Amino acid sequence: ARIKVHELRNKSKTELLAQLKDLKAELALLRVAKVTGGAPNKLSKIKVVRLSIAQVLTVISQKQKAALREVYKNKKYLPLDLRPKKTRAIRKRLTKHQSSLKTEREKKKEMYFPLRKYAIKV
Amino acid sequence: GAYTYVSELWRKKQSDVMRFLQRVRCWEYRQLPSIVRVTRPTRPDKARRLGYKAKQGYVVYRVRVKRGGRKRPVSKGIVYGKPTNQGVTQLKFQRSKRSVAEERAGRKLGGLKVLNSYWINEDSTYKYFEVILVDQAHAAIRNDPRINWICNPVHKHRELRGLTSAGKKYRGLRGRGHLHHKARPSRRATWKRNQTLSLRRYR
Amino acid sequence: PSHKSFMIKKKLAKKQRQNRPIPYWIRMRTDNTIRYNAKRRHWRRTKLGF
Amino acid sequence: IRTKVTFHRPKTLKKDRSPKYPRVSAPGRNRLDQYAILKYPLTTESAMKKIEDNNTLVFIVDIKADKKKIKDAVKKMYDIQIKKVNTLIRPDGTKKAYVRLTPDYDALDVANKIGII
Amino acid sequence: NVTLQRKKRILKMRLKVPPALNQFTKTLDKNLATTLFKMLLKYRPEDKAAKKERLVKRAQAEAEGTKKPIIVKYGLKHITYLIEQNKAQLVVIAHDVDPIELVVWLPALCRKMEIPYCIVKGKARLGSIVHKKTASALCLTTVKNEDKMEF
RNA sequence: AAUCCCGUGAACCAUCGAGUCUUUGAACGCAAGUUGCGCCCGAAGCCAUGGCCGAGGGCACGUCUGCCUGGGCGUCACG
RNA sequence: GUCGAUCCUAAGGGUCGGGGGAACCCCGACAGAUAGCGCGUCGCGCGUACUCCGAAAGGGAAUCGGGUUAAAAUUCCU
RNA sequence: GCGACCCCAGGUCAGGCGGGAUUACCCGCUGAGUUUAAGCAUAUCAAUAAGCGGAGGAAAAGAAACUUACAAGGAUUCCCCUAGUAACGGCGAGCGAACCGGGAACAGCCCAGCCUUAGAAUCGGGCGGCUCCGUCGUCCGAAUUGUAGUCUGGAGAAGCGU
Ligand SMILES: [K+]
Ligand SMILES: [K+]
Ligand SMILES: [K+]
Ligand SMILES: [K+]
Ligand SMILES: [K+]
Ligand SMILES: [K+]
Ligand SMILES: [K+]
Ligand SMILES: [Mg+2]
Ligand SMILES: [Mg+2]
Ligand SMILES: [Mg+2]
Ligand SMILES: [Mg+2]
Ligand SMILES: [Mg+2]
Ligand SMILES: [Mg+2]
Ligand SMILES: [Mg+2]
Ligand SMILES: [Mg+2]
Ligand SMILES: [Mg+2]
Ligand SMILES: [Mg+2]
Ligand SMILES: [Mg+2]
Ligand SMILES: [Mg+2]
Ligand SMILES: [Mg+2]
Ligand SMILES: [Mg+2]
Ligand SMILES: [Mg+2]
Ligand SMILES: [Mg+2]
Ligand SMILES: [Mg+2]
Ligand SMILES: [Mg+2]
Ligand SMILES: [Mg+2]
Ligand SMILES: [Mg+2]
Ligand SMILES: [Mg+2]
Ligand SMILES: [Mg+2]
Ligand SMILES: [Mg+2]
Ligand SMILES: [Mg+2]
Ligand SMILES: [Mg+2]
Ligand SMILES: [Mg+2]
Ligand SMILES: [Mg+2]
Ligand SMILES: [Mg+2]
Ligand SMILES: [Mg+2]
Ligand SMILES: [Mg+2]
Ligand SMILES: [Mg+2]
Ligand SMILES: [Mg+2]
Ligand SMILES: [Mg+2]
Ligand SMILES: [Mg+2]
Repeated sequence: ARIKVHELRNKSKTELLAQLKDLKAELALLRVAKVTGGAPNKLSKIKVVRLSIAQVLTVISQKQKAALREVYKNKKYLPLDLRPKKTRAIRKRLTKHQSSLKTEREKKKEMYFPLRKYAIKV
Repeated sequence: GAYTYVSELWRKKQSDVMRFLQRVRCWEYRQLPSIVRVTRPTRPDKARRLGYKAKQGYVVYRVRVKRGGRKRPVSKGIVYGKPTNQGVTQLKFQRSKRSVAEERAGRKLGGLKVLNSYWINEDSTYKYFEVILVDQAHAAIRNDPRINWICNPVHKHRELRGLTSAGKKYRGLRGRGHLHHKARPSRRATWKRNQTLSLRRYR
Repeated sequence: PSHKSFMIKKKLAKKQRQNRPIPYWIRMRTDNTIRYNAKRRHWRRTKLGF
Repeated sequence: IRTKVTFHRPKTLKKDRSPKYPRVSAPGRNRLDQYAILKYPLTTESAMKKIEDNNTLVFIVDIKADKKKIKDAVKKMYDIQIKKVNTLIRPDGTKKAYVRLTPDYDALDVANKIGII
Repeated sequence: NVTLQRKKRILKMRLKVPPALNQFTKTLDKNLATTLFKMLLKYRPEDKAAKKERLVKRAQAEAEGTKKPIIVKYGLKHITYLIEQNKAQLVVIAHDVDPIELVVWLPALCRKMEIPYCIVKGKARLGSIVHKKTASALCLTTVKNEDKMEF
């Protein structure tokens, strides 16, 4: 009957484009009917077809993005669109390892004289 | 250990050797723009005791600042006010020429962090400083535990908030006790605290 | 005037669209307080200022 | 030796960009395809008279579409050749295109296929 | 840039040069410089590739169950230490160190320590001996016994 | 509206992690009372290596590291 | 494509570098390795620091009759 | 002429950084007058408003070139008190802190310089692998006009042994 998203994800890339082409052509006819005094029932189909086009485009874009992220997986430099967004300030932060770097004497102090667990007898 | 010889030589600024070298350098600086990148510090011994390290990420710039006081920037030297405020000349800027040199470099070099600066030369018209700046984004700096503190956001534009070595001097923070107590934690913070009218619940 | 920029003509087009009565079915909604269009503009009474 | 007293900056080699990563992962989708360009035909009485009097089809088109793209959109959409295209921006901010077909094609026949007549 | 560097050269010779700076114009003679530099080439420090090559020969030697090298000493900080400790037998100073304050005092230190010194032309030439772009000065703590007469 | 009801499932529902996100604006090819005036790359398609066509993108300034191409007898060395 | 804007420059405006300035800002090609162009096929030659903005009355490539609408035309039709 | 180095220039060269917005609190600069003095000029209003900049969840300050004169306290900040006090002031109008003491909290540290010279032991980038905020290998660079270690006065280096 209507478009089911989980069924779209099982289609191939060519099929999605073919279905997208058909949906746009169908929507064009409905637009003509809207200006030629089309029946009220046919005018309600515009909303349904608009939803279908968006769903097909969403599936196509999601598959395309997913494949691209796999191609650049384990690469040093990624396209800016695929890099994490987060916030500007968070991206400029020192990494976790860098923030914890210390001089050799500071390292030795931690090993030689760390805080000890102790208690006072009552 | 050669730095002590260099440092002690620079303590004799009125000797013939230093007067000649400074005279030639002073001419050379006058012909170049007011802010110039230098390949290496003119005073490596002085630079490294202020934090400079000969590694990628550290850069040195020479800054030229005009000498003298601060004429009040008022049109035609006219002040609309009582005589106590009618002075126009013989007025002095509260910040020092060293601070101005750091600010000039900091504003121009927005992508770098100002670390410190030092005097290198002067004439009757201009005063010359070298400003040490750090590229906080460079990996060598970010992996160095002794300098990577400057990569943190709290240290943005230290020179424009008076947080450099020169900044502490003109804020009155070089010193403590009865002669400098009003300067901490800040002069305006001290004023606001002392002006506060504390109205407790049970009073 | 007849000589007009694209930007100005676009702004004038939007103002014309906004200068209409409210749909009648708006006043029949549940908990409706919109009585009429309070931002109606007449070319001769109030000027657009640009 | 130099025969010119004016010093000129010597020519130096310039390389073309060879980025290690693309700034955009993939090209953007076409936002002005045939369906986007041709929104819907105009079915006003004035527009209808031009179907037979002038063999012209009146379309409402995307404001960002130029005559070159309108001509190609009509070719792909209805498989017809155009003699000339005249465009104007209506007072409501939309763009109208007067599309005159060549004598080899009949606008009235094409209009029936569209479904306006 | 060209104009300033040419005016800089002129200005230096127009003004009176104090003796401490004028002593650097009296560089070693060309004929003797070649002989000195030829000897230095026989005591070049090992290269990066050569340095790695010996360290792998030692690792295998350590797994399978020796002489002190004789090479030129470079680095102003290290040379100054050798001069003060009186372990330097010859100090070679570049005449074109900028800033000159780095080495303007070296001749006085060598004279006070009774260590022979020479001023040669080219810090780049000295650097090439030690596989560096430039070298302010070079030092020889001891030469090989086979050529202690010409030295 | 044979859109949806013992359910891949209604909702002007809640929530968010996938995805889309026009023209602008610090606004960045140059401009602007202009949808004005440039240059470069280029998928797909198509006509016989070239030609047309063209989705889409790129070209601001300062600055750091590295790199390439250069200038000056600035300091030298060797022919 | 033919009417204009668009192009050109005017009084002038906005600017690089440089010089000032705590900074907002000031001066404005004046402290300077210009822009590039031409001809061959990447090389030679030339090369005086703005390829900027600034006119719907200045300068300026090209459209004329006849017909046509309730309302458009030197723009639609012939 | 061929090379090294130096300084500088060009690049849509490879990969990065910066601008702007927000106002309650925070940091720096700049800076009035109304007003009060029963007039008014110093003063006061005020080291304030307005102006120009820069940050963070806090900021700033901070491990004594201090307080004190005692039987001595011991980085900074904050609260109470000191106190409307010492002091300043046409000694007029007015103005005005600090130490001690009691509490909230509590934390200390890193460099520069003589000291690897039997080995720049340091770091970045390109490429590759892995257990991928990193690590290993290799290559090209940075750096001797000095990277990394050791040391920071409370110490410390060196030698000796517990
Ligand atoms: K005033
Ligand atoms: K007064
Ligand atoms: K223009
Ligand atoms: K004109
Ligand atoms: K004229
Ligand atoms: K005609
Ligand atoms: K590596
Ligand atoms: Mg460097
Ligand atoms: Mg009127
Ligand atoms: Mg108004
Ligand atoms: Mg038109
Ligand atoms: Mg722009
Ligand atoms: Mg535009
Ligand atoms: Mg004309
Ligand atoms: Mg003019
Ligand atoms: Mg201006
Ligand atoms: Mg400028
Ligand atoms: Mg000129
Ligand atoms: Mg020129
Ligand atoms: Mg022009
Ligand atoms: Mg113009
Ligand atoms: Mg005209
Ligand atoms: Mg008319
Ligand atoms: Mg690039
Ligand atoms: Mg009064
Ligand atoms: Mg009164
Ligand atoms: Mg009065
Ligand atoms: Mg204010
Ligand atoms: Mg800001
Ligand atoms: Mg924030
Ligand atoms: Mg807190
Ligand atoms: Mg802080
Ligand atoms: Mg201390
Ligand atoms: Mg205390
Ligand atoms: Mg009392
Ligand atoms: Mg007061
Ligand atoms: Mg206090
Ligand atoms: Mg207390
Ligand atoms: Mg060391
Ligand atoms: Mg020890
Ligand atoms: Mg010890």
